[PDB]
Amino acid sequence: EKLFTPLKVGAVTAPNRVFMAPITRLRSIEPGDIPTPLMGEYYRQRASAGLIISEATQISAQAKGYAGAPGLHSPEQIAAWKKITAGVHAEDGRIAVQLWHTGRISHSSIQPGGQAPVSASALNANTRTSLRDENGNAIRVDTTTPRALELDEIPGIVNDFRQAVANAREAGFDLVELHSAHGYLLHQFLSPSSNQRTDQYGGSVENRARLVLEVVDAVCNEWSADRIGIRVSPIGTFQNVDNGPNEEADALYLIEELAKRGIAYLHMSETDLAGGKPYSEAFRQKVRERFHGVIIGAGAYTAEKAEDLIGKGLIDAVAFGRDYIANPDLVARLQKKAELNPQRPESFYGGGAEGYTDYPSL
Ligand SMILES: Cc1cc2nc3c(=O)[nH]c(=O)nc-3n(C[C@H](O)[C@H](O)[C@H](O)COP(=O)(O)O)c2cc1C
Repeated sequence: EKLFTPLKVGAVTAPNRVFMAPITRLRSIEPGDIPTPLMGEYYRQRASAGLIISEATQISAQAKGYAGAPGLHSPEQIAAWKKITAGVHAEDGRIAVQLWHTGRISHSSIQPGGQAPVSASALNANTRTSLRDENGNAIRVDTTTPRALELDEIPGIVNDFRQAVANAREAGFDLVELHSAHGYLLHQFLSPSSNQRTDQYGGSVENRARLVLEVVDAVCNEWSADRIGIRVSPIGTFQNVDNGPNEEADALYLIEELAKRGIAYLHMSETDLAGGKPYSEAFRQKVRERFHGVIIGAGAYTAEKAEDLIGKGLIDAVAFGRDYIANPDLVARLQKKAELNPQRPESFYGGGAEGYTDYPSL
């Protein structure tokens, strides 16, 4: 077994390879999109993870697409996250913040000024997002058609990622994960399906990857490359965003570019909850010979599959989502081959402590 051995992840050393995937839970305070002490308890319970990766967190108010998702742009958000990371560190854990801009997976009612959300192009996502009703309960609502960003608005988006990384470092996070997956803003630019621009930010793969690489460079300069990870979902379809007709070649272009920056890790979300074709081992080997940081795999993994791929020299760590929702001591359970707590999906999104902090350890 290698799952219970240490791994150097940029500037941090994880004691095991069992990571907590980023999981949106929609329990923040409104107004202000403020993290809470309840969220702090939830993360502290999971501090034995080799690395915790937080729920997706807004870089700015414009970044918001889901009612109840936290931000990392305001003074009050910084102060609340500082308490949360201090609690994880008091339990000897490590925590990364996942930073996003939702782009077109959003609704005008939760944008600044009630305006349409932004994207690469003025194309509706044709999906839903999560709002709150008048009683504070999570509800699903069709996405609003976005406005295409003007060329002169792109530097501001880059700066918003940079600023959020400055804030994250101050807030005590160990690493930052850029959310470049699942059809959110960075992925909206990467994918030809969602990006019909004819300027330097659309068309060729070089142009489609331009924004995400500008963001990577800005955040490495703000902090250090060994503090930066990135999550991609570059093979298959996620939230109606496919990866275009040359997905493998385009993914390998992006990964070779990322490798040049010496970033801490590449986190691959391999399939959504409905599943799909597995990554081929040939593709995994092409990724591995191009990237020389840590590779994290995710998407309906088992411990056995993680061991197999770590033993083949193809990935370094696994991130578990739903098993981490339900098992605060997932590491110990996998080590001991114990049963896993029964999951309660009704309480994944929204609500309070029930189905959040009430799953027991062994
Ligand atoms: C309730 C829920 C919320 C999620 N929120 C995020 C998120 O904030 N960021 C992200 O990149 N992926 C998110 N995901 C995907 C998970 O990180 C993970 O990749 C996925 O759950 C598949 O892995 P699993 O079979 O281990 O659960 C979410 C998944 C679920 C079920």
